[PDB]
This record gives sequence, C-alpha cells and structure tokens, in this order.
Amino acid sequence: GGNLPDVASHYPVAYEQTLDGTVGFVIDEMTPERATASVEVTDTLRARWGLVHGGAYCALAEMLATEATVAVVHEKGMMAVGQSNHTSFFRPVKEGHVRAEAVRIHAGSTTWFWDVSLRDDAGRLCAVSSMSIAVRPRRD
Amino acid sequence: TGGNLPDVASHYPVAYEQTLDGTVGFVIDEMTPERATASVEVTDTLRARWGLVHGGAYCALAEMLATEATVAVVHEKGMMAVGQSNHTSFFRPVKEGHVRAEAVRIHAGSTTWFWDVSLRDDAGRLCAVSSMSIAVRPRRD
Amino acid sequence: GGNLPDVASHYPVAYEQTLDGTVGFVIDEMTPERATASVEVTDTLRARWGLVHGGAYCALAEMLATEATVAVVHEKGMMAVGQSNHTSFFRPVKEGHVRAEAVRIHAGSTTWFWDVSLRDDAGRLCAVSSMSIAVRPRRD
Amino acid sequence: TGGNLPDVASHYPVAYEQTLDGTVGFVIDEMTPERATASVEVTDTLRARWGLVHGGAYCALAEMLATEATVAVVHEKGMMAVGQSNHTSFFRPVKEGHVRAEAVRIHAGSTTWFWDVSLRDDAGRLCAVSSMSIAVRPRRD
Ligand SMILES: CC(C)(COP(=O)(O)OP(=O)(O)OC[C@H]1O[C@@H](n2cnc3c(N)ncnc32)[C@H](O)[C@@H]1OP(=O)(O)O)[C@@H](O)C(=O)NCCC(=O)NCCS
Ligand SMILES: CC(C)(COP(=O)(O)OP(=O)(O)OC[C@H]1O[C@@H](n2cnc3c(N)ncnc32)[C@H](O)[C@@H]1OP(=O)(O)O)[C@@H](O)C(=O)NCCC(=O)NCCS
Ligand SMILES: CC(C)(COP(=O)(O)OP(=O)(O)OC[C@H]1O[C@@H](n2cnc3c(N)ncnc32)[C@H](O)[C@@H]1OP(=O)(O)O)[C@@H](O)C(=O)NCCC(=O)NCCS
Ligand SMILES: CC(C)(COP(=O)(O)OP(=O)(O)OC[C@H]1O[C@@H](n2cnc3c(N)ncnc32)[C@H](O)[C@@H]1OP(=O)(O)O)[C@@H](O)C(=O)NCCC(=O)NCCS
Repeated sequence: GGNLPDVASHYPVAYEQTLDGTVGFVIDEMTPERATASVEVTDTLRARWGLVHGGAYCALAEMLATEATVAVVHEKGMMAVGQSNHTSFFRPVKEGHVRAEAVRIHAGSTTWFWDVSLRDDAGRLCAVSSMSIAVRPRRD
Repeated sequence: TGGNLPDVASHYPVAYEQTLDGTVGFVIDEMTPERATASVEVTDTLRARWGLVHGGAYCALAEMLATEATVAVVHEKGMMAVGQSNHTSFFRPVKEGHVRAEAVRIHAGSTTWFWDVSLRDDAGRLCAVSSMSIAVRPRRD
Repeated sequence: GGNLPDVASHYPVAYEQTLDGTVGFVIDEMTPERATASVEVTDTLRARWGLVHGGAYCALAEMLATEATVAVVHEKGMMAVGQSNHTSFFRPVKEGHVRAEAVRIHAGSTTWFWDVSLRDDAGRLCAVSSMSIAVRPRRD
Repeated sequence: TGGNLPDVASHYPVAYEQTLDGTVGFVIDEMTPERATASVEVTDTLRARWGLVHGGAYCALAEMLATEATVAVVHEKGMMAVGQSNHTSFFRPVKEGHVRAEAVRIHAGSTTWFWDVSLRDDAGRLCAVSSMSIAVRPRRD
C-alpha cells in the first residue's frame, strides 16, 4: 500500500488517493536506520518542461524520511511529521525512474534527521534532501 | 496558459493537465517580475495518508511558483531557469481548504535568483515557508 | 555587553572572550518580533581572500536570532539554541560593516523561526539566513 | 600554509593569524579533491556566552573547509570558489575538547560543487552537519 509501514489499522487517506499514490511512490526497504523508495517517471511526475518536477524529489524525500521515522516511533506513542526539507538539485531527470535512499544520521528525542539521495537509472546523483523530522507525543 | 503559468513559448513538452502541477491543481494568480502568487484547493491528491497536506505539496507549489516567476522574466532573454535549492520549513499543518503561496523576489543575480515563498491557509496563518534558489543559465538548444 | 539581552546574573563566558566579542558583534534593537545587530568589518571577520568570511554572516545571524528568542523565553523557564541555520550568500563584503535584521516569522512552543537579512553599508542585500531556534525547558 | 590551507597562490590578502580562521584556530588536516578534514581546539573564542561551542563556529568551520577544498582544485584552473549556501543543522552541543570536521564531496558541477560536512566531538559523536554549496566562477582579475 505503496508498501508504507503498516502501523495503524485505519488511515485517513487511502494510498491510491494520496499525493504519493497519485504520482506512484513505492517504499522498497525500510529499517530503523535506512530506507529506500522509488518511482517510475510519468508525466504526473513532470513539470510542463518535460523534466521531473523539483517538487517530486522533495515529496519523495519527504515521505520516505517521515515514514521511516513513523515506522519506529508510532508504536511508541509518537507522531512524526516533516519540519524541514532542504532539497538541492544537481542533474535533471527526463524519463526512467527516481530512486531514493534515506540514511538516518541523528535520532533525537524530538528530532530525527535523514540524508536522502535521489538517483537516476544510471545511478547518478540527481538530487539530495536533508530531512528534519519532528517527533512529538501523539494527541488524544 | 494551462494553470495560468506564464505563456512564454508557443508549445511545451507536457500539457498542464498531465503535469504534476495540473494533477494536484496548482494555479497561478498574480505574476510580476518581483512578486507572484498561486493557490491550490486541498483535496486528497494533495494529502499524505495521515490526512494533512503532504509536506512535498508545499515544496512543489513553492518550486513551481518561484521557478516560473523567474521563467516569466528570463525566457525571452534566451535563458532557462530551474530550481537549484528548495528549502521548505513547516510551521503548522493544513487539513483542508486552500494553500495560498506568495513568492517575493529578494535577489536577481546573473546566475541565481532567490525568492522567499510564504504558504498560508484560508485563515491567513503562515503554515510553511520556502527559500527558493533558482539557477539561471543560457538555453542549450 | 555586546548589548546581549540581560536575562541572567551570571554567564559562563564573558562577552569580550566569546566568538561574538572577538569578532565584534553588537545588538542594536531587540523586541519580541524584530532585532538588529551590526559589526565593523576587520580582518578578524575576513577569510584569507580579503572578503568577509561566509561563517561570519552565519554567526551573526545565529547569535541575533538565538538571543532574540532567549530575550523572551529565558524568564519563562526555557532555553533557546540554534537548531538549523541556512545562510545563502548573494554579494560579498570587502570592508565597511555588516548590518543584520532578524524578523520573527513563527513563534511555536518548541520552535521559533527568524528571517535574517545581512546588508552592507550601501543597504544592499549581501546574505540571508533562515534561523530555526529550538525552545526547550531549562535543565536543572 | 598558515592553517595548512591549500597553498595555491604566492600571496593572500590576509594572513592566517589575522583572519577569522586563524583567530579561532581552525586547522586543515587532510585535503584531497573528494574529501577534506579540519579541526579546532575549543577555547572561549569558539563559544557563545552560554558556554557551548557557538552555532556560527560549526557554520564557519564547514564554510572554510568546503570552500578551500574546492579552491584546492579549481584555483589553478583559473576559477574562484566562494560559499553560495551553507545549511548547518545542530544535533548535540560541544562544551569543550575539539570539533572535528570531515567534508565529503558529493557533486562537482561546472558552476557549483556540493560537500556534506560532518562535525564531530572528541567522542566521535555527530554534533552538527553542514550542506555546503560552493559557487565556482572564472576569476575576474
Ligand atoms: C536542538 C536540540 C535541543 C534538539 O533536541 P533533539 O534533536 O530532540 O536531541 P535530544 O533532545 O535527543 O538531546 C541531544 C542532546 O541535546 C542537548 N539537549 C537536549 N535537550 C536539552 C535541554 N532541554 N537542555 C539542555 N540541553 C539539551 C543535550 O546535550 C542532549 O544530550 P543528552 O540527552 O545526552 O544530555 C538538540 O539537538 C541540541 O542541543 N542541539 C545543539 C544546539 C546547539 O548547540 N546550538 C548552538 C549552541 S551555542
Ligand atoms: C555566489 C555568486 C558568485 C553567484 O552570483 P549571482 O547570484 O549570479 O550574483 P551576480 O553574479 O549577479 O553578482 C553579484 C556579485 O557577486 C560577485 N561575483 C560574481 N561573479 C564573480 C566572479 N566571477 N568573481 C568575483 N566576484 C564575482 C560580484 O561581487 C558581484 O557583483 P558585481 O557584478 O556588481 O561585481 C554571488 O552571488 C556571490 O558572490 N555571493 C557572495 C559569496 C560570498 O561572499 N561568500 C563568502 C566569501 S569569503
Ligand atoms: C513541526 C511542529 C510539530 C513543531 O511544533 P512547533 O513549531 O513547536 O509548533 P507548535 O508546537 O507551537 O504548534 C503549532 C501547530 O502544530 C501542530 N502540532 C504541534 N504539536 C502537535 C502534536 N503533538 N500533534 C499534532 N499536531 C501538533 C498543531 O497543529 C499546532 O497548532 P495548535 O497548537 O494550535 O493545535 C509543528 O510546527 C507542525 O506541526 N508543523 C507542520 C508539520 C507538517 O505539516 N508537515 C507535513 C505533514 S503531512
Ligand atoms: C542547477 C544546475 C543548472 C547547475 O549546474 P552545475 O551544478 O554546474 O552542474 P553542471 O552545469 O556541471 O551540469 C549538470 C547537468 O545540468 C544540466 N544543465 C546544466 N546547464 C544547463 C543548461 N544551460 N541547459 C540545460 N541543462 C543544463 C545538464 O543536464 C547537465 O548535464 P550535462 O552537462 O551532462 O548536459 C544543474 O545542477 C541542474 O540542472 N540541476 C537540476 C535542476 C532541476 O532538475 N530542477 C528541476 C527541473 S524541473
């Protein structure tokens, strides 16, 4: 169900209707320290100029880092949401796939941080994202 | 244009309705060389599974607005403009209504333009900001 | 005492010996929503290439935003420390002064955020800094 | 060189001991086109009034290391390199000892190089990181 971490019996928005399901993000591997996700490039992932939209790398990094945090913290009573996403763009992608790998670099009580690398089908580094995730007690 | 994006060419590789922006519904309202605005109606397509506007939606609305506001000026000077850095910070979530974005240009150099984007809810509250650095380069073809 | 907010009767490091006092940062105005600070350019503020060091704008923004938060929160039992500082550089400064203005844009329970603008003697925008400040209960 | 900064010119505008870097004591240890390291002994000159290493000290050590590691390669190709964006995030404070910085190059484009800088304490713990984007331009004079 994009293979997002199954941590709750109900979610407000079904995968297929979310932004993630609309553009087609799917999680491959997920561990407490490292997660991967990928997407096929389609027009839905593109801006009008034919290259993958800058926002799509941002969103891929956002979901992967946040959900990789959720995977650990939800069962502990916490919620995780993005608090900063800094994405830098090195090389565009016209077609193929975008593959993201998030490596956890800090896991603090209130903040987790993930380095996300976004690669094309040749393995070339096309973008990176520094993802800062706020971790707070779940609300009643 | 589709999405009211600036019309600076006779044709584009991908039509508005098929692009990310048209799929999620981003629309440009005002556009000038120093300030531009855009908005989007929140629907599920804008949300993460947890029911709030997805962090990547604010990133993408900022990305398109700041980049296109640059394109509007530089394209006819033979330049291309593409996001080079997008730093979005999240202050308050949006569950429903609209997200309204205003991009204010703060630096227009020869190789980089920089825009401060504020993303507000229907109550006017500041829900996210994005610092958008846009690379400007001569067009290749 | 660089005119930093007088919120405590003792501080661990005297102004003149801190990084701030060494390079000469001084706060001019401070309110809950807006603060200003300035520095004379000297070699101490410069890199070996003769222009003001990128780190000096970063540090000016860091102290101004953090201390402008401290000014409000210390009396409430909280500590404030920088958690993210993103500085972008638009135009170098060779000599004169650097003047910083921090405008508060969000004041949340756990995070305050300040937009800092760094201007030369002509008023030109030379750098900006997006300052994210963590606010936490003071420790015993 | 003073601070062991790369020696790529016969003279510099400002001597090491008088610059910010020499005042606070930054020293480069290893330097290669893809990886560089530097360190600094914590003393009060590195601290804010509250007694911890000043957030701007990590920013500045990252700024100098990533920029100079670029200079080491591009200067003799007639290019100048200067910080364009420095995004430093703070995970754990340092009260005393040293701060040790390692810059790993992750992109070397024609106009921008990008380095990931990790800043560690004497126990090896990751206390801060900086994403350093460095503009590379032809030298003017
Ligand atoms: C920003 C920050 C408070 C966020 O907390 P976090 O990411 O949830 O990290 P944690 O809360 O897990 O704690 C990590 C370390 O932060 C410090 N810290 C956290 N909360 C603190 C508090 N309320 N008071 C004092 N120090 C605190 C402690 O050194 C802590 O280590 P410890 O728990 O082993 O004592 C913490 O990351 C931090 O202190 N970063 C450094 C800020 C800094 O040095 N900036 C410049 C200072 S001049
Ligand atoms: C990063 C940068 C080179 C990118 O250029 P840009 O965003 O396109 O801005 P512009 O190129 O329009 O020019 C702005 C100023 O940058 C400087 N600059 C730009 N290219 C330069 C070059 N090749 N050599 C020397 N200075 C240059 C000049 O001061 C220029 O002003 P001028 O054109 O009036 O001489 C430029 O923004 C900059 O120099 N920023 C400051 C970097 C800095 O100070 N970091 C710390 C230094 S120790
Ligand atoms: C990151 C964040 C939790 C940090 O908290 P902060 O800067 O200290 O802000 P505050 O804690 O003052 O609270 C501001 C709003 O955040 C939300 N929030 C804060 N803590 C929360 C929690 N534990 N659970 C749920 N929502 C919370 C609430 O909407 C809150 O408003 P309210 O207090 O009027 O209900 C908060 O800024 C935030 O929620 N930002 C948005 C994150 C986001 O939307 N990312 C993408 C989601 S798909
Ligand atoms: C921002 C950027 C232009 C800066 O250039 P840089 O860091 O110096 O990197 P380089 O210029 O060395 O080149 C990297 C790639 O950028 C692209 N590029 C650079 N200049 C270009 C130009 N004038 N026109 C078209 N593409 C260009 C090319 O794909 C280039 O690869 P190539 O040289 O093998 O053709 C470049 O890093 C980039 O294009 N990043 C991607 C931007 C992006 O995809 N954002 C979203 C688009 S919708």
